[PDB]
Amino acid sequence: SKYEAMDFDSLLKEAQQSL
Amino acid sequence: ETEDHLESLICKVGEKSACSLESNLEGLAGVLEADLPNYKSKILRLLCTVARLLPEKLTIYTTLVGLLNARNYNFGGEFVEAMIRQLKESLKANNYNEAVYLVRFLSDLVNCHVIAAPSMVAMFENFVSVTQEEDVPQVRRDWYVYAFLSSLPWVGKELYEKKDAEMDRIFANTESYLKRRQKTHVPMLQVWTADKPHPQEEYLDCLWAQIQKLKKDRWQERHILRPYLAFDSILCEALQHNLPPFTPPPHTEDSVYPMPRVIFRMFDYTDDPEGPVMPGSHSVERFVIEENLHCIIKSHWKERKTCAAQLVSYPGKNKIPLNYHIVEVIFAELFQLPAPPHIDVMYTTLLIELCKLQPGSLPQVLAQATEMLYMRLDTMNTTCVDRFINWFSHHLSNFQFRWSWEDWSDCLSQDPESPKPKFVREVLEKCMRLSYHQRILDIVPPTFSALCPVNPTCIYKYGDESSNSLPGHSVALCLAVAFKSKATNDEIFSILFNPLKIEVFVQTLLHLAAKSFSHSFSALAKFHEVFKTLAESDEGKLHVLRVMFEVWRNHPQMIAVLVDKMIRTQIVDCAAVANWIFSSELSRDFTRLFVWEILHSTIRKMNKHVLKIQKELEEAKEKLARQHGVLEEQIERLQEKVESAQSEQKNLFLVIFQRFIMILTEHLVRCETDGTSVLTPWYKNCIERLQQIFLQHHQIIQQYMVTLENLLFTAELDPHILAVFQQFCALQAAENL
Amino acid sequence: LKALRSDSYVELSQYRDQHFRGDNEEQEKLLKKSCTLYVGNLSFYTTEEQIYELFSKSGDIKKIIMGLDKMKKTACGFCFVEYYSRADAENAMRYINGTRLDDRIIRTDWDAGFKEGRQYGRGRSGGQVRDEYRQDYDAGRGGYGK
Ligand SMILES: C[n+]1cn([C@@H]2O[C@H](COP(=O)(O)OP(=O)(O)OP(=O)(O)OC[C@H]3O[C@@H](n4cnc5c(N)ncnc54)[C@H](O)[C@@H]3O)[C@@H](O)[C@H]2O)c2nc(N)[nH]c(=O)c21
Ligand SMILES: [Mg+2]
Repeated sequence: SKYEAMDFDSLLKEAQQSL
Repeated sequence: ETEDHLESLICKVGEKSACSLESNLEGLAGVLEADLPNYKSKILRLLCTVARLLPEKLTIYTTLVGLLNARNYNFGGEFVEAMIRQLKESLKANNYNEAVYLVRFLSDLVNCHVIAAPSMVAMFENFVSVTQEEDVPQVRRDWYVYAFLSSLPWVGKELYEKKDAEMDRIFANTESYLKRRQKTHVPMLQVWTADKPHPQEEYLDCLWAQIQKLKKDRWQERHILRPYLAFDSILCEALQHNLPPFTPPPHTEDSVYPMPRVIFRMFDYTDDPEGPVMPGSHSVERFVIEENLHCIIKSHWKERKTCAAQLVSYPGKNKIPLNYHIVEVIFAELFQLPAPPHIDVMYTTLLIELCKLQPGSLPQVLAQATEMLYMRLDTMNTTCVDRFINWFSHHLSNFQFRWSWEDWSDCLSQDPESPKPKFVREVLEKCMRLSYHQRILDIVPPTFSALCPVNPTCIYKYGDESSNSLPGHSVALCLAVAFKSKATNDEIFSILFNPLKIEVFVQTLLHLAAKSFSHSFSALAKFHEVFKTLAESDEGKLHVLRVMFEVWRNHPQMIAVLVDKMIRTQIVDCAAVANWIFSSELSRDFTRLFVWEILHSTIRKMNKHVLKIQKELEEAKEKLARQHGVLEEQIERLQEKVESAQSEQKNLFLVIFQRFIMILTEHLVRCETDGTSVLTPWYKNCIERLQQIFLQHHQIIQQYMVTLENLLFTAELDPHILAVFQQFCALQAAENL
Repeated sequence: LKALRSDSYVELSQYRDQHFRGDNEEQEKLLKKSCTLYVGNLSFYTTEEQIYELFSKSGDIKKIIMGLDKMKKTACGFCFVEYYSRADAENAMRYINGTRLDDRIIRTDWDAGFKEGRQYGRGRSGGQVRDEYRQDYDAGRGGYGK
């Protein structure tokens, strides 16, 4: 549930920068 | 791991964020392309989950699917095939509320250029084609028409400009069907029977008027959020997919369709003059707004705090008096007939959470709505008045029992049995049940003491003031000592159908245990054997209830719990309670609320009892058939005790309807002789409590049709009584031939 | 979806009964199939009748056990509520928890089930331990906290 409790911007911006 | 990163990233798109909704969708669609080579299988079922479970965010996810399709044609086809697959799964499993969300999703995909409009028109004229099916329930035809009409707010403009020759054939078939529907049942489902200020319209007639006005408006509607319009350039070059020809799953006997509905309406634009203008009742904006708010509750009902935040953060593409829409949707569910979507207490705590989150706006909208409901009580459905009473009292108990009672001072001048003064009386009784008698005398103005409840103290027949000349006074004093001596059962037997033995025994036992419910339940359990002995006769059971009432008539809460306990411990039975509700000793309290709470609580016990033993039989039948002699012998004994429980169920309803028909007719002759009007306030409550029986348990009563029609509700009865029964027949007729 | 299946009011709290006979694993097992709720932060004057009226709104109540002071044997400011079905207790957990009774915010917690001796406060003075370390003055809670 580490991802589950995050903000949308945090997740979207982490996906496209990392890989 | 990265799957979890994909899921939470799909579910949270379109929430509050620094970036725009379009920027978030374009970005998210880009990362779903990258991950698609490896995770095509998982990305596919996640998008199928949100299309099924998140209809409030519909247009957000259709756009997303629209972007992926423009860039990947084979993904678009796999997704549409999965939707067709799921739409058939849902219709087969009788999940029609879930199927409309899928149809609506397929329809909006046409705006995203994923599905070709002709394919969608073909499917819809097969939907309306269900109106031509013969020997099928009206509710089946209704749903397929509803799935078509309720999708048009999103896909209406596109389907009409592309193909308007075949759309008008559909509309012509639709209008023909709507005019020949039977609306005899609507009155049982209306929260108010009055047409003013707001008519409570049958849901399909309402939707139809809404769609036709949208048509005259050139299919321009200004609420639905359409993110795909910013991606026109990207989505114009996309390749469309053709839906296969759709065949509605045939009507079987196991088919269960959604029952008819009435649109709850209590607000127009004049109720919020300063603020965003409110969409009219015949605008599709009102339909989409309420449908979405209902869906937000359906998704988040289990979490009151989250549910409120999602309602408050509801986005539109134009401003709307949102607080008024929220309150109206919440009350639409609390007053929905026959039953609300969710447990009633959920709506009380959801409104408090909303008050915490909008303390400067919502509390006064809520209060404005409470005044409106009060002022329209005259024609409010009695099942809804009950829920209004239970909510308002529970709400007040969370806000210090603070209310401007002076605003309602005009009920003090009316007949005490009129709807407004009866409402206030019931409210204050409920507030006492949550607090205590003196608290309620202090918080109400001194002018409201006539509507306050009597102080809840038992009445002992053989107390000090009692005369020694009373029959059994001597024995009553012997019992009073033996009870405090911890005497056993047989000793009490020696100290004692005989009415006096019950009277002295019950009077003394209840009097000595009156301190609390725990002591009373302990007393019944300790001397349970005694009750079963002298109360085995049916008339004995009746006399236990009669005496128990004489002691606690001023404490309605104690009566309900004692009746509940005596049923569960088999001291009395449900037929005794039914006959007790209609006895002469309760005639003065007959119209009061707690009486019908007891009766309905007894019915629910019977109904729950039958279901338990039917599941046993419907399990042993599974073991025999699934596994495959000795089991068939066990089935024969289950069926015997399914029939015996089903006949006691039927007898409970036949008693109620008999006593109802008797007290109503003899009131109709008493009015004919005296030469006076038939509509007494008492009469209104009685006839509406009869309708409540039919409405609450319509699914069980459906089994008694021929008995009811042929033996009870016949030509000989007064037209006023038959009117109620014919409404109930119209209802069950809409879902069964 | 994880969000829609979420029941954050029904999940267990950090409280565990130390007098419970067993280890943590089997107590948590009992909690997740329990129909009994612990009700805390009650006024000393709150009656069994008031608790019946409030807690019935989520289902039928099988039994209510008022918590007492082990010495004075008087209302201790808490009780237990046993439902017939667990769905009813779950609904009391979602919608009745955190609302008012006698104008006090009450807190409900899952309980392992009632056994003799649980009705008495485990505080050194006979009341609840909660009221031993209390500093503020509370009228419904019996004055100061020692
Ligand atoms: C609080 N509580 C009490 N009971 C039950 O009520 C009855 C009486 O029990 P009790 O309240 O008198 O004492 P308890 O067993 O709870 O002991 P506990 O140590 O857990 O109490 C904790 C409280 O003590 C106070 N406290 C103790 N030490 C400190 C400290 N250093 N600092 C601050 N506060 C402290 C605090 O108020 C703290 O919240 C028992 O049967 C008990 O199972 C509960 N049951 C469930 N299912 N969930 C509960 O939360 C619960
Ligand atoms: Mg019959």
